[PDB]
Amino acid sequence: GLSAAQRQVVASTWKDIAGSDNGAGVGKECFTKFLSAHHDMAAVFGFSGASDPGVADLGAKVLAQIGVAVSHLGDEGKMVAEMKAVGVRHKGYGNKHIKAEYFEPLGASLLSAMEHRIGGKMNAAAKDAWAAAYADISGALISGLQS
Ligand code: HEM
Repeated sequence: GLSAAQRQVVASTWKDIAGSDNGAGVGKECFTKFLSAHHDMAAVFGFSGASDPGVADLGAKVLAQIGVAVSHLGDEGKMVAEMKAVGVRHKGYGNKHIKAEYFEPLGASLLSAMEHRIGGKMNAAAKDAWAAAYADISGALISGLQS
């Protein structure tokens, strides 16, 4: 759902997470560590492994879309409609068997990459606001994927 305080914490820490590369470095770290930890997930993405060039490319696109979702957080119906559309496109991505269960371990890796970039700015309040935001953003994508 996200409270106004949680929307405000994610909107303000996104400025630091985005940096000067629109979160591309965070995206690269997230998917590289995720695929190094679960080699079994490389086939779901259609990648050869964690060092496939496609990992850094996908990481930049995922984090750029989270930046769009963050700018629309004040209108939930807008944010979920656009994330559902992203989700509908995932029916035809990677192996065409992307499952909802895969999104929760990916969330842990995203939060970790975010904290690695902004350090202490990713305090307990920021981690809770971003876990709440990642739950809504991925939840809406999963809804498009299962539609
Ligand atoms: C573990 C779950 C996920 C899997 C397996 C997955 C897989 C993929 C794959 C394989 C592509 C490349 C498409 C191509 O070849 O053209 C893709 C694109 C994309 N993914 Fe995901 N994805 C996942 C999670 C996410 C998340 C959390 C977001 C949330 C913002 C996201 C956003 C996107 C975006 C924006 C694109 C670019 C193309 C588009 O807009 O549809 N993905 N994803």
